[PDB]
Amino acid sequence: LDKTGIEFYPLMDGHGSSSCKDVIDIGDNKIVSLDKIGTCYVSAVRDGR
Amino acid sequence: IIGEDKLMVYVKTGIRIHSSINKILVGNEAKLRVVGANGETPFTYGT
Amino acid sequence: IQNPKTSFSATSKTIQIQVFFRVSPSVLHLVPGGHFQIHWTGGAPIRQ
Amino acid sequence: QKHQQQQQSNTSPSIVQISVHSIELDVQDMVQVGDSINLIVKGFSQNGQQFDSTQYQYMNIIPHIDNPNVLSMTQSSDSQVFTLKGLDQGLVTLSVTIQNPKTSFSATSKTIQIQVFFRVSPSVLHLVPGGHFQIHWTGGAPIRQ
Amino acid sequence: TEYGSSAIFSSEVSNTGIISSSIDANVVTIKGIRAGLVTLHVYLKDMPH
Repeated sequence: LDKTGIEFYPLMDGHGSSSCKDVIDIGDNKIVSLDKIGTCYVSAVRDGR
Repeated sequence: IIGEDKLMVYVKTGIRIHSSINKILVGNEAKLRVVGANGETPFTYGT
Repeated sequence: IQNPKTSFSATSKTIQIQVFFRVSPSVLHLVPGGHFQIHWTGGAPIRQ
Repeated sequence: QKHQQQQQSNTSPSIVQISVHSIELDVQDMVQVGDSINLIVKGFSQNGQQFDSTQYQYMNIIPHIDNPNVLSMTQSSDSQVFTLKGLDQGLVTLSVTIQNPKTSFSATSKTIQIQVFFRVSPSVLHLVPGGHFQIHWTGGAPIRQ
Repeated sequence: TEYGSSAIFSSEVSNTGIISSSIDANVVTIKGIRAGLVTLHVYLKDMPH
């Protein structure tokens, strides 16, 4: 999923509960977990689609 | 026009040998390479 | 547009809106007799 | 109807892009053995606007060199500026990468190259008529001369 | 005889999509993706001379 034109977007809850920034980071075609217990949701988009 | 952008292309003559070492023990090896006389590495000419 | 009492709908024509480029690499180094193809990103890739 | 394109709103807004996406390197391609030159690292946005020097204190700046034995580098008292120094004659390839320390996203410059910078041998020759020779020479720019 | 934990390697590929590379310990493995010529470059990351 490293391939040029793939895109990654963390998805927040409509109640604002999932501050995904407090649970993971996403950069350099990597995922990283942080200091805290939780759940994150993410979309893999491609070519703006 | 919906944009301009500008690639700078440098084109750079002779050849030289390159190694990071020029001593070897009996039984040891060293890998040698070519580099261009301006500094052209096998990344840019090796193909 | 949909009718919230009969479920009947009408739709517009489709229209296209345009939003308003870069090169890669911005610097290249070659030896005489070397070949390359320029890459680029953005602009309007369905009209440009 | 005909001039309507030019009527701007005098209560002018501000626009802030939130996010370095390209890098320029501002430096000379030649330095003398034993002397120094400066390098300035210009980081730009997705929309080609430069960042101001006051934002570079928040950037993870990583320089890249192939031959540090011919051309050495240090960073200055400004995070945006580096000091280069030539050590022996030759050629060296240089670039710089900048990364976001909050998101791990990075951008890199173009590669550039920098040269570091003649006598005859023998200085005296003796021959007989009908004798032949070829002159030799040392030091300078043997890739540019 | 032993390189220590500081001996981090990097690799670059002068014609992308002819091959892919992957490093593990002190071994670079590569795979063919398209026909052609390429230079693979490999260096000690934090001493790139």
